[PDB]
Amino acid sequence: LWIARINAGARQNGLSYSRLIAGLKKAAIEIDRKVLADLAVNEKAAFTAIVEKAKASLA
Amino acid sequence: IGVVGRKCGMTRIFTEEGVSIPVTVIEVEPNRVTQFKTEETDGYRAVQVTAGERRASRVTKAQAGHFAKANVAAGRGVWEFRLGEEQYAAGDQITVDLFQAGQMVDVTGESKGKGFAGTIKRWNFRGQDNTHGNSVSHRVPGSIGQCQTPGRVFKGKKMSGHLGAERVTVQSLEIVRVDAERNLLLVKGAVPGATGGDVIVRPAAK
Amino acid sequence: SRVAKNPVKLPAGVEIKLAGQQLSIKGAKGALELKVHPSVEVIQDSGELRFAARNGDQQTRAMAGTTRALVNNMVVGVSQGFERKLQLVGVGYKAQAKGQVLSLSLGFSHPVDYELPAGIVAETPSQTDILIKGIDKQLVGQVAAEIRDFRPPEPYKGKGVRYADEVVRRKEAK
Amino acid sequence: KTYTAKPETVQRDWFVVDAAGQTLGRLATEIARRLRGKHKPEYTPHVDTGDYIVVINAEQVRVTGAKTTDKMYYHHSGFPGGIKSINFEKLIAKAPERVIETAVKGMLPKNPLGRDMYRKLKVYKGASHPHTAQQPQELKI
Amino acid sequence: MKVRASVKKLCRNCKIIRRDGIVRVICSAEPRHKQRQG
RNA sequence: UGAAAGCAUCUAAGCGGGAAACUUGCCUCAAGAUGAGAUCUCACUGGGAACUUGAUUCCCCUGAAGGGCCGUCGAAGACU
RNA sequence: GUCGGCUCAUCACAUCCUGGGGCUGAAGCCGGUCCCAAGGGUAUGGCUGUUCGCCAUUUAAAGUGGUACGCGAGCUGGGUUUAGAACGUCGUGAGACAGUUCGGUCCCUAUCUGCCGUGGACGUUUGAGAUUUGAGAGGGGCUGCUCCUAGUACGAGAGGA
RNA sequence: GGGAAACAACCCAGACCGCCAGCUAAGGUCCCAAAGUUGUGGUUAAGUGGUAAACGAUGUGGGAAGGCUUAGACAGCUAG
Ligand SMILES: [Mg+2]
Ligand SMILES: [Mg+2]
Ligand SMILES: [Mg+2]
Ligand SMILES: [Mg+2]
Ligand SMILES: [Mg+2]
Ligand SMILES: [Mg+2]
Ligand SMILES: [Mg+2]
Ligand SMILES: [Mg+2]
Ligand SMILES: [Mg+2]
Ligand SMILES: [Mg+2]
Ligand SMILES: [Mg+2]
Ligand SMILES: [Mg+2]
Ligand SMILES: [Mg+2]
Ligand SMILES: [Mg+2]
Ligand SMILES: [Mg+2]
Ligand SMILES: [Mg+2]
Ligand SMILES: [Mg+2]
Ligand SMILES: [Mg+2]
Ligand SMILES: [Mg+2]
Ligand SMILES: [Mg+2]
Ligand SMILES: [Mg+2]
Ligand SMILES: [Mg+2]
Ligand SMILES: [Zn+2]
Repeated sequence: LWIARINAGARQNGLSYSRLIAGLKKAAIEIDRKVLADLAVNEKAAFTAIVEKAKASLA
Repeated sequence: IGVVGRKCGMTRIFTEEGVSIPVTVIEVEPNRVTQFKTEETDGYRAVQVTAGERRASRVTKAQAGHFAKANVAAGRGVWEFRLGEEQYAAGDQITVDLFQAGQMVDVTGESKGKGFAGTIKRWNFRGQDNTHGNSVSHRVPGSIGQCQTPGRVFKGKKMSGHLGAERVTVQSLEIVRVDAERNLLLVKGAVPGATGGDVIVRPAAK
Repeated sequence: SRVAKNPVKLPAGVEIKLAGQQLSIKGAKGALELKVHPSVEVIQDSGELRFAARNGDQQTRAMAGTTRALVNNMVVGVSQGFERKLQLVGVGYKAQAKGQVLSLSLGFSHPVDYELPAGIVAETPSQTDILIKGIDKQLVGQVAAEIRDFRPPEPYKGKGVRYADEVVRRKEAK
Repeated sequence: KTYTAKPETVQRDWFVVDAAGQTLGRLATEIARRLRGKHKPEYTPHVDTGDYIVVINAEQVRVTGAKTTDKMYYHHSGFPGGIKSINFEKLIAKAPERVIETAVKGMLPKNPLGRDMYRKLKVYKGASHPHTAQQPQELKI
Repeated sequence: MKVRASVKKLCRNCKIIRRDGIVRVICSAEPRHKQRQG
């Protein structure tokens, strides 16, 4: 359920789930999927900042 | 477009050659157009007629308003006929003159009801042995399925049940005589139902 | 494709209204329209047409040859006309044309009346000789086929409708 | 602790998709995923959090290969020998909306919620739809 | 028409043709050489 | 008709003919088709209070169109 | 719960008739073979427990299979496996034979699924009396003979579209 | 336990208990149904993929050779 919500939240930000997780490992972000899925629903500005941090890390 | 009559019984006509035609007499009291249904209003073309009479106490207020809109008297029933490019106005009298002697008609009626009928009468099942040891199974259906495969009875299996009292159409009956002075229609042969039953006479489909 | 590489020579008196892929050709006998396949290079430079393939796949290579053949059939059509000769063999086999209806007597118990379509005319110089004329080669061949369809030639006496150049196979009872 | 979408406070939008020229299966996956609400971070498996999808120009959907004459729709009437089959091509000519409706229904869950999500799909034959009061936003995939 | 698993040219006038995915042999000389489905 | 394959070729593009098979046409059922459709017509046009304020509850007045019970029955029917 | 019968079936197609065709050592009439086709149809008796088979007489045809060699909580009980008796044969005998033969108890009030009918409840967004569209489903779909065409086509004739 | 739709004996892996933490195995990543409608270069047109042989075939991709050939090759057309 977390992974599906993270997928939905990240695709609203131009990333798929798989690319976001790879980006969250390139930039050493250890926020887990339970907290990430809570941000994607309740704190969308915080989730957008994390997705941008993953997008920058990928390229 | 057809008419709504009552089956008045069966008789015969003797021709000058001596041939006896079995005829069903159908009294078609003039039919009153109650409502004309057009495409732009109801999705399809039809004419709604009524026939006979109904005492004012047995006519509900809604039906009375419906009849008063057409300015016709209440009938014993109300019927519809699908139409082509025909034009009718409420209050018109579709009498027995739309038919002419010699033409094919289809007569529709409610067949006589026989109640709960056994398979011998309802489906023409053969009887089993009346003797030679048959125990208590002389008129019973027999087998109703096969076995473990398919382990059930198929839908539509011919079984005992209610027979008759359903809408039947007899096709391609010749009009023998049209008696417009008595509103009578003589069709050769038999039509569904009992005497006094509502019948619909239409031009033949085939 | 030796056919698509062979340009079709436009004779004197044929106009064209080539608009995109909807080629059109006129003449002294009629006007015909062709919707060229969207993968075939058709262009006009002079009183002549040549065809090429936009992409050399295989279907386009065949498409170019068939388009060249079709357009040539168009050019010959509106300028000269197409004809198919049909012969009638057998006693009592007669064909008579009255305008747009062809009446055939082919040993049947009923009368064979064939309605020729628009653009096709049939003449019967003899009671046992039919002449279908038209500007579209496909329609002329189609109409001639249905007329021959009524009674195709038999192998034991040759009786029936046949093409003039058709080689009717013949045999006999052993 | 983990969020769940309450059925009482679900935001549902209306989208109109034009089926003209679209591959049936690839258009049906987008429709099915948006009827589920899988595009929403609020997605809950037991709640219908998805949008309403209006499909127009249903007869103009397309199938690749030889599937126009070869794709066969079967159903059984419950009567012995009652197997009935229709073409894609003849189903498009007869009930064009049924083609898109069938491809989405098989892509939805086969339970009360999946039948609820199906009720949000409106497929129409013409270029117009009756839900203009809902102001659907055009959704080109 | 002769319908067999192995269709082949029985003479020079026999022609191998594919029509709708079916290998066929038609002959302009002998109708007896017509084959299908090789 | 027609190339790929200068020919040929029912096929690749395109256009046909074609069977008691299929879809209709004939007959019957059919909106529980919960996607519960449509049409014509008819009926009902009062107050008060409260809580856990609105698609709420309770009290009095009102009881329509119509339906049913009951009866006389039926070529309708096991009971319906 | 077995063979066969009865009743009632349902499906396949590797089609018996009817329908559409290609080739024929297909003149015509009639055939042969193959392709397509499962809509409908597809004997009655004599003998035998028979399925079968042979025979008689029809029919357009008298299809081949699957369905617990379909169907005994539907019928039958002729056959087949009880207990009686007998013949032939085998065994000293008790007995036995997949040899024969005469006789010999066939239960069940249907809960569920299913099926055939027929109601009650609720819903369809105020309720109601009528009429109705048709998504869909089911039923039906067989065929002979005679005449005309025409004694024409075809054929030496015979015969014969 | 996970995969193989379902599926003792196949594949991965051997469950002491709890966790709304993370990484992997087999197997997977369009929807049902978690994860690439990922990227690059090809093949297939048969829904092959998503059941089968001898044998048959101008289906189509690649490769290495050979014969004839602008002293006219192959095919078509004319004439002997
Ligand atoms: Mg009765
Ligand atoms: Mg009997
Ligand atoms: Mg007894
Ligand atoms: Mg007894
Ligand atoms: Mg008795
Ligand atoms: Mg079962
Ligand atoms: Mg599931
Ligand atoms: Mg074909
Ligand atoms: Mg077959
Ligand atoms: Mg049969
Ligand atoms: Mg039919
Ligand atoms: Mg017998
Ligand atoms: Mg006797
Ligand atoms: Mg059995
Ligand atoms: Mg039993
Ligand atoms: Mg018993
Ligand atoms: Mg396991
Ligand atoms: Mg599993
Ligand atoms: Mg997913
Ligand atoms: Mg991709
Ligand atoms: Mg396969
Ligand atoms: Mg040469
Ligand atoms: Zn040959």
